[PDB]
Amino acid sequence: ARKLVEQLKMEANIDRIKVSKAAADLMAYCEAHAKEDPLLTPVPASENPFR
Amino acid sequence: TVSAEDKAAAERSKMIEKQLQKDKQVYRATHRLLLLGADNSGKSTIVIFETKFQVDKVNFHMFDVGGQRDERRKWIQCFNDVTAIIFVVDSSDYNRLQEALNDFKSIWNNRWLRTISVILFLNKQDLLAEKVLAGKSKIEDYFPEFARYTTPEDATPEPGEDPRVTRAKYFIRDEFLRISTASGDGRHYCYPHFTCAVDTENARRIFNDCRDIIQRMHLRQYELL
Amino acid sequence: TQDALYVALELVIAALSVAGNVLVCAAVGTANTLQTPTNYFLVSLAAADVAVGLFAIPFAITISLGFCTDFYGCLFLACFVLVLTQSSIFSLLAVAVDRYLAICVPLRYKSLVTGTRARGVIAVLWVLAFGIGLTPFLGWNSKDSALVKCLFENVVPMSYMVYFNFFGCVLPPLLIMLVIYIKIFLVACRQLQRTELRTTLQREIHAAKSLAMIVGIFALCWLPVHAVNCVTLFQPAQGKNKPKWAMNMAILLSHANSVVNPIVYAYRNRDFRYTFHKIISRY
Amino acid sequence: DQLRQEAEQLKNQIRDARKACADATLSQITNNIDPVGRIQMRTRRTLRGHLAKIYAMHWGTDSRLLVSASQDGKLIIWDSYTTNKVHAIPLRSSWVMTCAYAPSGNYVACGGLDNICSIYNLKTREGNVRVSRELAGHTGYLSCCRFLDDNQIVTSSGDTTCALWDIETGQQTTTFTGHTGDVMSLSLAPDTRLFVSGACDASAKLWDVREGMCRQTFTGHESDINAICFFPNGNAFATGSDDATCRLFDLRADQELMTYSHDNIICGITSVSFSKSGRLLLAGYDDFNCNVWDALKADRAGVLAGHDNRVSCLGVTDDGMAVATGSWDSFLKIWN
Ligand SMILES: CCNC(=O)[C@H]1O[C@@H](n2cnc3c(N)ncnc32)[C@H](O)[C@@H]1O
Repeated sequence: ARKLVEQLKMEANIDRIKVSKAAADLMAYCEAHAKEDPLLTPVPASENPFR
Repeated sequence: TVSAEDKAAAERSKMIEKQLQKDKQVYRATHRLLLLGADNSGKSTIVIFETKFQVDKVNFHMFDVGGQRDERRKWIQCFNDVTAIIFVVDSSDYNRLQEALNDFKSIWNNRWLRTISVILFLNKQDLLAEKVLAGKSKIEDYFPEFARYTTPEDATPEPGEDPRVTRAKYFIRDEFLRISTASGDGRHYCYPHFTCAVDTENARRIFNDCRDIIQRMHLRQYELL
Repeated sequence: TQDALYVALELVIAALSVAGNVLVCAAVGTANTLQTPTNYFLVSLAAADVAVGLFAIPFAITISLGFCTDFYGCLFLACFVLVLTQSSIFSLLAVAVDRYLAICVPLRYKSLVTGTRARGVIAVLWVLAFGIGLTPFLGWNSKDSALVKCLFENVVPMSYMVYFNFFGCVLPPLLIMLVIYIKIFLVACRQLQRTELRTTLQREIHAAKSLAMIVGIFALCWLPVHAVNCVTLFQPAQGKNKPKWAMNMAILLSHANSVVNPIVYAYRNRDFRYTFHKIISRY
Repeated sequence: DQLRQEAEQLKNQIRDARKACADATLSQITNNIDPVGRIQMRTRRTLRGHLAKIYAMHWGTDSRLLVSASQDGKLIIWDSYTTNKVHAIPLRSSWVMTCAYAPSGNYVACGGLDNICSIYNLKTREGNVRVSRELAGHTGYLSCCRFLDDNQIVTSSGDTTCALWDIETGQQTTTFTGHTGDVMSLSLAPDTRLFVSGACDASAKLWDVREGMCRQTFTGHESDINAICFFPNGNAFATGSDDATCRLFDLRADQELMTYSHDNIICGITSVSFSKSGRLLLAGYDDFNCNVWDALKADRAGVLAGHDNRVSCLGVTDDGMAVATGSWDSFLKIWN
């Protein structure tokens, strides 16, 4: 339809960033919260509410 | 270390469990059936979304889903434990018949319904009889292979009818049985019937063939069939 | 010589029975899919079999050895053996009737068999077995005839086993099982005649072979003991002089049922095989 | 036609623009991190009481209660600490496929094949759970509904459109109709500003709440899409398909980043979830077991094989202490 071609217009002008920066941000977020993830590093049984 | 709150919680849980036991008792002893058809098939007047009925002190549930569209492959995964699937097919319209056969193929070949039996209801036989008695029938035009067909010897025509109507009537059943015979054996079968609009014996037929399906499954479970 | 063979074979039978019958109970307990109303009768049968293999046999050699003790310290062992052996026959009848009910009454099977009714039936079966077994203590003994030599015939008379434990505790179950397993065969033959129209005969022979062994094993295992008892009771001329090991062979055949029950009833079903395969593969 | 030529030109423009921004592959830049290792999880509690197959499960904000729905037509509210049952709400339709728990903890939601979304109020005054509102605007079967606040809700159905509903007025405010097939998954951003949708067209789209316009689309799958979830940072999302693959997408790059798959897996994906740190991906499968994947290395970590039928649902608490798994055996399992 005449609206479908119009829709594709705003899907092309959005600025796009290199994948390297996104990967670096993802790595930083993953490594900045590693000590508060009980599943990855199990907590001692004293503080575990599922025993 | 149990306080009053824990005791109240335990009492509430016990009441809930008792109600659940009653619900399980009333639920596990009923049978479920799913009805399928197309528009103008007359699927709403064989006995609307749900229906309960009992025969010989045995319960039966009837389900119908019609708010969807032609594609149904997504919500058919839920109905993997139904006892049987009822299929209603019209026979008055010759043009809108081949399409119906296609709708029968997928149901017979769907991977989620590999162990589910199907009960066929060829509806509107009076209309077919009147149409074929009159001279405006053109069955050969809509189906080229009808010319060579002859009535099977195993057929049991009802006394007091034209031979032409019984020939045309069994012709339609032939192609519906052909699909069942081509694929699938030992897990599910078809049970043909000739249902009219005024017939009142449908419940007995469903009782009889559902009993056969259940008996066959139970015989197969002990590995002696 | 003969006694050594008898006791050794009894010990071997007890060991095999306990080893085979612990597995069925463990599998039923540890599997959620096998917690069905049908499997409760099977687990009751397995429990009766393992209890027999753990208690009845050693008591049997204790009785048959021929040592001296008090009169009432021997009847207790005899009655315990009788109770433990009768429970197995009652469980076999229960599983037979459960099997018949599903096939010959298909639509009303679910509404008639529930956990509550199955538990009640099992409790009644065990209570009736205990009641039948302990009847001699009520006064059906041989004290007036006769510190006391422990032989099975000295404590409990032959007027009890033939008339009460055979004519009212063994034969009617066999007749009921025969009727049930003939009717099921007829139903299966009709359903195959309808199906066909391999060959029909090659699938009829398989069903006949499968249904025949259940009754044949029971008939081979239980009849000879009571046949010998009837021979002893009725005609004394033949009964008085017979080889000793003839009675021992009957005892062995009667106690050999505990190792053949799980193979016929439990290991053949598909659900048990699937659960065993999954457990073996995982472990 | 001229219109199709313009569409082809625009599609090629989009393709080359996407190709231009590709800097480096993830494998070359992930080859220096320390591997997670082997993760072993054991079942702690098994919750029984359901009759039929179980189709949905949602946790709460306090990581204390959960809600379960089954084909028997009943909602159960549990307490995972002591395996109690706080409430059991009967339903009007036996067919249900959606559940939701309000962040404030006063409301629950349900929906199914009856084309109507039902809202139930929990903290009442008379002591009985009473239905508050019913929404009946869609024309297809609902697939998933998630709350935004105490007075707004978002729903997706088989009518190839998604909708936003305001509870008090009862009339929807904005509908999104860019899709061409059955939409059957959606997840919300942590800041409650955008949300993603996955359709039956092997495609996913990201929508804006107040704008009401599709802002960015992603494709690459070859079959149906069954589940989708949001990364904790709000800048990525992972999707699962019937091609037995999981695919990770970034929003700022408009491109694929990672693909998790193996040659020994043939069944389909039915549920996907993330962890608190974003280092772990949990995926339920069709072969009676779940799997754990490393989001930055594309390697297996462990198998949570403890079920006997399909594992339909999957959830992770806000604090990440436990993982809940439902199945078609009418059983729920809690792992830690
Ligand atoms: C329910 C019937 N049970 C028995 O016959 C058991 O009793 C024992 N038994 C019965 N009659 C005799 C006998 N005459 N001598 C030794 N044991 C016997 C057998 O070992 C059987 O296992």
